[PDB]
Amino acid sequence: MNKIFIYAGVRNHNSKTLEYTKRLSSIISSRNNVDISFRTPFNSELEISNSDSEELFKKGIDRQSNADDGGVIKKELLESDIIIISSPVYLQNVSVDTKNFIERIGGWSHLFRLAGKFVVTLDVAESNGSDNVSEYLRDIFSYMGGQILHQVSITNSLKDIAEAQLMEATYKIEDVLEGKIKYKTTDYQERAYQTLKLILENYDSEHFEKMYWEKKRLFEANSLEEWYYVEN
Amino acid sequence: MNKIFIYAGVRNHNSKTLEYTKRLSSIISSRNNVDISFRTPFNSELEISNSDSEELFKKGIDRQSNADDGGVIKKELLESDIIIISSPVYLQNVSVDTKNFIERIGGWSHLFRLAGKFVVTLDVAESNGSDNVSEYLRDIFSYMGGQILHQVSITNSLKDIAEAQLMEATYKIEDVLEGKIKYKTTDYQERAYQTLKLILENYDSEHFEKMYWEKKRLFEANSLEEWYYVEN
Repeated sequence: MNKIFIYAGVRNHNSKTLEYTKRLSSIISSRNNVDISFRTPFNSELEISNSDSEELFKKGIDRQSNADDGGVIKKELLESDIIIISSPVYLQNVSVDTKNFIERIGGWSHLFRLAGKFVVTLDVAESNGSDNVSEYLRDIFSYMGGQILHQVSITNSLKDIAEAQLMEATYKIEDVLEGKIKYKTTDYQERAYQTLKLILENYDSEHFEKMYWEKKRLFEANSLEEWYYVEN
Repeated sequence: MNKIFIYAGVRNHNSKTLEYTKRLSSIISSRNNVDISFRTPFNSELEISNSDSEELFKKGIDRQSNADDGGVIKKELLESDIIIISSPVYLQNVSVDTKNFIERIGGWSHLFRLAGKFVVTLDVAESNGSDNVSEYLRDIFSYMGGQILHQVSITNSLKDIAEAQLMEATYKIEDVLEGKIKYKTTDYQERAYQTLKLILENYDSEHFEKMYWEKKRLFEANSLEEWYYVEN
């Protein structure tokens, strides 16, 4: 059955971002039959990332996931068809917890584990101020392989269109639930794929990322999109 | 005597960012007689910011600093002459702890409490990619009133210039220690000051920020720089 994973990087219990994220979830579940896993720092524990690049990419070792909810969160992410990530926009950047969520899955940076998944982002600002949060979330999740289905940026100054914005996001999601949209890569993703291929190909046979690419047959494919449909 | 506050948003003890920040501190101390306070997530406790904008800005309510090291950090920042902020560049953004440090002093967003202080930023990327971390740190600390004295962005490439970069930062810092450089505002800061004045002007007579501006005489000044020199 259609599975949606939602993570809201919120720490303020009176969070407006949380309110809008719950509203979006409610709209989706009321109109469609789907399995939603809604996670936040209030119902999940993700210790602050303390990984080392060397061990992480070279050996693929995660010293924290088996200590908190990192393991279950990663599992739900991979099992999901649609991923919704929401973050407050405080001081023109993502929240501490949103950055932590991203760092905790940083070990997947060069593995395209989100390929085939549709990502919807929601960022909420209480004073606007021209930020590039939506662009940042787009870059991170697309580089990880996800297709950026839709992005919603809400502002308190334009809170009157928030409802319309959430309904629009729901419409985009329904297209996926109804099978009207299929996973397609962007040029940004294909270039990242070709770039990583050349680099990893030269790595040692014992390198974790290289072994992963060989096991998943990422080297043989002609493109990331082809790889997804031909072998995945 | 002269005081320097340093905060490195690092979670891994083998952090290259920590190594370079310690190196910069060592260089300065080996050439100058100053009081340096070096803080990190290892020796300082800063719970993830959970503030609510309404309560924070309208009533000045902060339910965290008097629970951890936030209070002492704020005190040291205000008594310091120079502030050094360092952050690893992971996933093209500041670290979780650097964003947290920034959010924990977010209550000062519209108060220019860093006016008169000189800020040096250090960001370190273990990969040679693209990011706007230095620009982000510049904007945040400048808006808070600090003068961006110098910025160092270290990147792991074929040409190692890290040492030269840190020495260059040391020379800038020494010019302040010797009193050769005095606090001067930028157009960006003066524009922010005039913009805020008009906004807070219409706020409620009991609004925490409006009252700060009234009691501090920020309203009866012609510019932020004038305010600093006439009052402070």
